[PDB]
Amino acid sequence: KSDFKFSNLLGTVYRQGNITFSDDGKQLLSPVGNRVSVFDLINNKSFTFEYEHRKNIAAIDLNKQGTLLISIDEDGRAILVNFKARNVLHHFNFKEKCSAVKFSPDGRLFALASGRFLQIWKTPDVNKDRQFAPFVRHRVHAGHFQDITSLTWSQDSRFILTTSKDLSAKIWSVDSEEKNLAATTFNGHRDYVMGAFFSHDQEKIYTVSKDGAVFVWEFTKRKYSWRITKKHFFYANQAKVKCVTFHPATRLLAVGFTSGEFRLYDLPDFTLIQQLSMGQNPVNTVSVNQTGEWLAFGSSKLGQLLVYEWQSESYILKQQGHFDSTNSLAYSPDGSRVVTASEDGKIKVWDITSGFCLATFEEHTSSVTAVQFAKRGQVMFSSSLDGTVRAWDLIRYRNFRTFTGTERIQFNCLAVDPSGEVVCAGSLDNFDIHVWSVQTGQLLDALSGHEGPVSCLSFSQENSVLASASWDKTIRIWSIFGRSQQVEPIEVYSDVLALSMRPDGKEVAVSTLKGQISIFNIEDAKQVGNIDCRKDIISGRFNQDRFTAKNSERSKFFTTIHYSFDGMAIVAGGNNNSICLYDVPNEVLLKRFIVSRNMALNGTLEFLNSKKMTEAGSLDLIDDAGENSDLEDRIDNSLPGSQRGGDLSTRKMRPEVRVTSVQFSPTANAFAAASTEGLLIYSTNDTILFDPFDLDVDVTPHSTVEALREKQFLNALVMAFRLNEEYLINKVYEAIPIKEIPLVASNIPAIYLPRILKFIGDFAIESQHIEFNLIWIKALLSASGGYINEHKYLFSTAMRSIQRFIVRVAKEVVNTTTDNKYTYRFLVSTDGSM
Amino acid sequence: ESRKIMVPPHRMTPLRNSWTKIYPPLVEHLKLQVRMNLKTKSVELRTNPKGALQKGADFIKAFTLGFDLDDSIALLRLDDLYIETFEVKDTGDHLSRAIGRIAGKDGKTKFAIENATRTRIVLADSKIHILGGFTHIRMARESVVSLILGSPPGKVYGNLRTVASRLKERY
Amino acid sequence: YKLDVLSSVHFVPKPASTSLEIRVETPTISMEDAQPLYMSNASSLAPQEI
Amino acid sequence: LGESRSRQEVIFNEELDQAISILNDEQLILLMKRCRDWNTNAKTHTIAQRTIRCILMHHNIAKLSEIPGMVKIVDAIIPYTQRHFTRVDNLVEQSYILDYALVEMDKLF
Amino acid sequence: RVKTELRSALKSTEDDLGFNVQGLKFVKQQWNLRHNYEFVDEYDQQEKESNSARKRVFGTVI
Amino acid sequence: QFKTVSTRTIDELNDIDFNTYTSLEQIDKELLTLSIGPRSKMNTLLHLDVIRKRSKPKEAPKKSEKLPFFLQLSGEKSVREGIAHETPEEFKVTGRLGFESHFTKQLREGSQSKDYSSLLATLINFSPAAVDLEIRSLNSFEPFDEIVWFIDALTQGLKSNKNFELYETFMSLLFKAHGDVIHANNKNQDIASALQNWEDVHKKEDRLDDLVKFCMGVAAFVTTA
Repeated sequence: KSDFKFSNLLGTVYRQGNITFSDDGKQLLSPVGNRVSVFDLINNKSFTFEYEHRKNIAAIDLNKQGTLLISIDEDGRAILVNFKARNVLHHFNFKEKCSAVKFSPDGRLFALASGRFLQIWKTPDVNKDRQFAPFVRHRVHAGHFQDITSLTWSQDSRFILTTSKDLSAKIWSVDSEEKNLAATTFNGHRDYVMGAFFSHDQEKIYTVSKDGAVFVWEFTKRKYSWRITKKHFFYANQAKVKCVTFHPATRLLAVGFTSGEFRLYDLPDFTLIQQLSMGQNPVNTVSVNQTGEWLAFGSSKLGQLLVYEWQSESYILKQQGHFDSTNSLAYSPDGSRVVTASEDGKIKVWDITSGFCLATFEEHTSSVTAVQFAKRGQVMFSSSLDGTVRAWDLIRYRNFRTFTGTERIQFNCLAVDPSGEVVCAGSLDNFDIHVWSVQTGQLLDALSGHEGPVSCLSFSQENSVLASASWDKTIRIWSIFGRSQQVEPIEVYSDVLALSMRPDGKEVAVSTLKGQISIFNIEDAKQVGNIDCRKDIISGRFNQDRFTAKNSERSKFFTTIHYSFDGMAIVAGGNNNSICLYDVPNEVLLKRFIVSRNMALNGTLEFLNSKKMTEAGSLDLIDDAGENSDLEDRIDNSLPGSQRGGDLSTRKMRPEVRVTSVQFSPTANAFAAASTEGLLIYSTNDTILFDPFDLDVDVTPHSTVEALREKQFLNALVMAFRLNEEYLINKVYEAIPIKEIPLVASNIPAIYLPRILKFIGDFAIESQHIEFNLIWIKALLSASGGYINEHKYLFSTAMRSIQRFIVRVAKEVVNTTTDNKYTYRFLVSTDGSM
Repeated sequence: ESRKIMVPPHRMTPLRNSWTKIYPPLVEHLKLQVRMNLKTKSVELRTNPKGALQKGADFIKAFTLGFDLDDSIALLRLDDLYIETFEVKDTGDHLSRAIGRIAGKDGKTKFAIENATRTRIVLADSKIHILGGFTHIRMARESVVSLILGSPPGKVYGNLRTVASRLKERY
Repeated sequence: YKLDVLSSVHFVPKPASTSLEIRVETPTISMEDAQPLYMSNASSLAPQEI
Repeated sequence: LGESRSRQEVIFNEELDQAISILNDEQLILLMKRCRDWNTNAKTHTIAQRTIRCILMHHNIAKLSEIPGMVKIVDAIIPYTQRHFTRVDNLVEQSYILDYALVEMDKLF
Repeated sequence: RVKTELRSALKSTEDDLGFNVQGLKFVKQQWNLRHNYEFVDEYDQQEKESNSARKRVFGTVI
Repeated sequence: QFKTVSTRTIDELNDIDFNTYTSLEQIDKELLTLSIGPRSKMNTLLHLDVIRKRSKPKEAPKKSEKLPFFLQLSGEKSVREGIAHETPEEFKVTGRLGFESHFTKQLREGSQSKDYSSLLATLINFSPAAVDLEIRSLNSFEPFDEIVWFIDALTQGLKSNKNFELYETFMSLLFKAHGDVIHANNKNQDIASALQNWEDVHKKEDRLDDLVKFCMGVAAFVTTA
């Protein structure tokens, strides 16, 4: 139950740093803020590493065995991770801002550009145990005078070619005996040298600078001493070079500028292969595949990530995330994708497994405040600050309905009917609730009676009663349908934000500004029970404020709560960096999750380092923005009293950490939280955590495979259920023959029914045994499908996971074979003559 | 050890005027010795004492077949390049307009199939030679055989669009 | 735009605009983002719109 | 069509579908104009689908394509056939509550 | 008996529904590959299809 | 925490000692079984034209003009594993015996030996662009051998009840690419008999149809009502 682990981070495909591919370039590793996301682009899936830097990460590299990663943040705290085990091996603090880190091609050394020193360390093994100090320093070279901007290893891991802000580039041999082969420095650029690469044969050296010159250096005579043989210029006038890379085997130089334009050249002849634009923001990262066929570009201002094949002029993916600006989320009615309503005015539909956005919708001209699904994933409603609720067909991708009021107000929350005739929406400046029909477009009613801004709306999913709750300390229950026009006001102790509604519509849980979650019986309007949550809330201290995190009143309450689908738990989040989940019978905290440890966000640390507090102000409120290398980030265009507007440049404070929406998954035992870093997805998995169910001493994996070998199949299945071990359940499940699936499925005891149903769901989504899984589903639904119907909310997430398998792989296969049957019948039954 | 490549008397004068750009990669990049028999109208390639004779033979044989100078240098370099020859043979009806169907008005169909399949084609009277990679030759030859054996222009042009995309695509 | 951001986007919306939108017909594969997958393979026009 | 459903390759009586086989371009194009506008119902669609079926299996497909006007008709009533196929497929998939009721009635004893 | 006869009638009507879908889109597709147009370049092809698409104009609210 | 240890007792079913169960490839030969691979490969194959049309940029990139024509072939010396960088191994049809591709050579050899297992292994192996480019070039002109060899290869394939969604999309890609020539020389004996035995094996696929119909209908009834 309560044993959730950080699974995934939807949204935010790129934040800051360098993109890396794999060696067999199937996955790409993308630095999201202080996590690292890895997107597998062929097996369409994605994961995020569990570990967490304390600042935004700035460098990524993993060796070409694929076996370990090293990630450095923006003040040099490196973290070495085992890439296959997904566990962190070492934490190593380099003392200053490291610009690049690279492994050797032969994997055994890595080097990094810390300040103006190139330091080469040698890679610890993945097979060795963790030591106190696994890194053994090879050398540290200091020949540059200003900071080093780039590394490049040679093809043999023998020389390393580094580029600096100082207007040179240098070549260093790895070992001391070849010191005479590599002692030269490469002058001649007017600006920062952005890259320096070898050719395939390591005879030519290309050095690309910030102003736009690429120099070809050759070991020629005018003795032989590395002349410059040709200077080529990009002649991009206002823009200048932001990122350079070179695939030496295909002779492909890829260059991204500060204007979104990137050009890619065939280098020693300098012929423009292609030139096209990501956008208007600068291209912060270019990275290239090992075969040189894919180019991954990252722009850091809009958080966007392309990977683009330049032969077939086509985007493998062109994605863009949302940092800090995400107002709402909603799971699809099968938990396959999450719809995100974001403050720059748009809807984005993110697949969960493959961590990418499928569709985006921009018809709101202001910050979209709420999304909500209806008509079982066919329609989706959203309300924004531009005055409109509007409806979206997720088949034809059309905004087919737009609902406005008559009073020019901005809508902050909505609620749809189950039987989606009526949409409903509430504002924070109008005190009314606006009731629109969906079939016609008209304003059906304006419900009145709150004396405070209607903070939250929800329709009961079963008996269809409306529950609104507002800042006049009052939850209110409206019987709209059928001649009633009945209003029942329940008062409560303080002003309400985030009501939520049970899946059976019996009870309603409200979150209050005191810090509590009260739970009320709807039909008999009396309080069933409350949780007191303001003392298990992690409220950090901001940098600007002059009052401690203990005495602060900023975030000791939950602005979003949500029921579990068995009705037994509540997940909750707010403007604090803890999300908490409880079980509502016992009103006790099951688990509390720290949503960020990034010190680049504001409300993370409860106690701020007193070294940073000086005789006039803290040292993190000092703006060091004019110490910057160029005008576009020396610029301050932040109009003064702006909080929660748009365009993070226009607010002047650090982005605070907050969760704006929490939701449970409708199909598989997880929840998504819309934080500022992205859509944090926390999920359990049954592979770990031995948690048996009434086993005795004679219940053993050995006993289960003896019962399987002796072919008591029902006894082996219930022994594996009492073990609750996923591999054993899978082994017995596949070993039962087709001849006696229905005998076993009829003799399964009723306590092991949700276990076998949720196992069949989470197995059959990705397993290939489609007819076996459908035989088991048919046998279970036929043998025990009355117990399910009279215990709906137990199998409410195990049955939604099963019809996530039938309509999403099995029905697609059945559609293909049906079309083949009918095209056969046409192609042989009719007349093709001339 | 030597090779003889007979230059026909319709590709003789371009060989003589572009000869000064043909023999330098034959005599210093390739280390062959090269003679041009004005009596037999042939090119002789002999090996000196100080497996490239077949490369030089294919170089001058491409020029003999009808491919231009830079195309022949592309065959001389670029190890993954091949060249396939075939007559039509599949007369007013069939011979005199199947080749007009390969060409089109101003050779635009031949230009389109060249750019789509990343080969390049020289079309004689009924002798089609194709210079490209192995898969590229396969697709250009399948489309040429298609529009001498009868296919709609919409079908062959849609196949040309599709083959350009899928030949440039990774995965 | 900057008045809304300065006002910390509590504002009062624009009055009304019954505008006019032309949508061509196309696959909703093509109306999507660039990623390996898709979500729906319908056509953007209804049968009663064709 | 109703008497064809009544009694018993051939979908009408065979003299009627050879009589619909031997009709020319103007007659079959107006026949498919009004099969197009009959197909827009959910009630009158079956008569339209079976007339389209006998035209397709009694005429030449290249001829049907080359008749001028019959590409603005078939574009008009392919997606109606698609929504009727989805509707009848949904109806036959919700038809198996009879089979579930039979297996419950068999587990009764 | 009701189950067998009812499902037989429903599969009998969707058989000819699916037949007509595949036949009519074959007819349209062979007309297209007979005399649609000649663009090998993808950008000119997509602009040609966007100019030759079906347009319908809708009254939206801003 | 970094490797997995064996739960096998010391003193003084290797998958069950390492707490794993590698799921077996198919449980029974009379059971349909999808491919061991991503589920999206069927959809990529079925709609890869419109997906790439989506994926094109909005305007054409600015190239040069003095660009080499054989740029795709003019690499140096991480090796490319596409269908374009394929060399022939080791007297005029569409593919001579020196210039046969691997797919066409294996298709012919399977037509000799009446066992297309290596052909189907190559088909399940390579990528969607390679699959479309191999099916789209299949000698649909004078005697129709390569089409009918592909069709009874798919028959031998989906007799084996494995990878069957891929064999279904390969048949859909065949009918889409050059089903017009099959409709043209309909009533040809070889191609009509190949389609006949393909339908003879393929007509036993409605087990999946009424199985998912039962599961969908009864699951909906049990959940809602």
